[PDB]
Amino acid sequence: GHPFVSIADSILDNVLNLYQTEDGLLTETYPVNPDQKITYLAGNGTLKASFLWPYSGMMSGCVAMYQATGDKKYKTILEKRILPGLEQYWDGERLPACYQSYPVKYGQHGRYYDDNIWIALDYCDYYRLTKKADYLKKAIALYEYIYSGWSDELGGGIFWCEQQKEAKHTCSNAPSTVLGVKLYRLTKDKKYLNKAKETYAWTRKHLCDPDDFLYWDNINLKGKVSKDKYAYNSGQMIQAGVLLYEETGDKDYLRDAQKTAAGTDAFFRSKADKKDPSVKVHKDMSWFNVILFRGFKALEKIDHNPTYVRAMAENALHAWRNYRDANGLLGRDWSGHNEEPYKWLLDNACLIELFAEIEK
Repeated sequence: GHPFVSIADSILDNVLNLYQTEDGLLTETYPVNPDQKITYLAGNGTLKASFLWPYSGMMSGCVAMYQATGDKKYKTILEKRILPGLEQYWDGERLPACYQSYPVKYGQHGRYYDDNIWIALDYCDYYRLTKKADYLKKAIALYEYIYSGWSDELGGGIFWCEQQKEAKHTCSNAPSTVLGVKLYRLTKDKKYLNKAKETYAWTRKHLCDPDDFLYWDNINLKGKVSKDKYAYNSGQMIQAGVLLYEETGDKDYLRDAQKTAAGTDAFFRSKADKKDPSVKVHKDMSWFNVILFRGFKALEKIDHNPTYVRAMAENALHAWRNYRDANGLLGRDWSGHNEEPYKWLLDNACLIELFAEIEK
């Protein structure tokens, strides 16, 4: 069943009301910070919209809600509001064409290979739900751009930022593997399955820590590995492993997924909760946890181990009941320890997908 769809529905309507701009976009935060700083870009005046990354969480949420409920309300929100808003980021001037990080009416802005993977993944899922030709075409066109980010440097792998090609990242290779499997299922073209297998093998060899089965962040062109461990990176390799096991029957992919998942739960579900210090909470930001939930939920369907999905769903519901602000919005920390007066769009948009995905 879908016990928390009412919560996900409430967040969607509240975010749309509070964050909407007159030109059909969404602000970076609520309330707006006049001195807004953006710390997540590679390496001007006032901001008038959000960047692509937080905006994209609205598409994952709306698609998840349409999948969970079948309610045309969510199809209408995507067709009339979210997808026309997303088009304001489409840069067809620099090639291959893709969605750039900030609206095109504000000039040229950085283009990220990974931003385009998350959108291509939602286009795959939304095409499966509607059969509208345009969505499959967008997903195939986006894949071509994503793979224009691949090179033989370091034996393979995809870059992160098209304008600053300095390293090959787990965040640009692990969801790329998931994307390949999804495109193989929709088109039956073996080229997608072969590239998914090759991208997975490259990432496992160079970016998986052999001591704990957790994924490192990236490897630069000089061969230096950045060993920072984030929940979404291990989470996408769990989902990639499960999907590749479903496609090949090769148990090594399942075994990888189970080892990374056990190591992930032990390492990330380690932060003391504010209200009840005896409860362990996922330490990473809200959106990284929602991406990890895709991997845990995928594995649970195979092995029926509910440990990881139950514990994270409990963490999110606890935060929902206790740490919302006056505007009914949440910050990035589900342990409730960090006060954020200006609530990031993504910290709330990601909850629409999460509460739509909890099945209990």
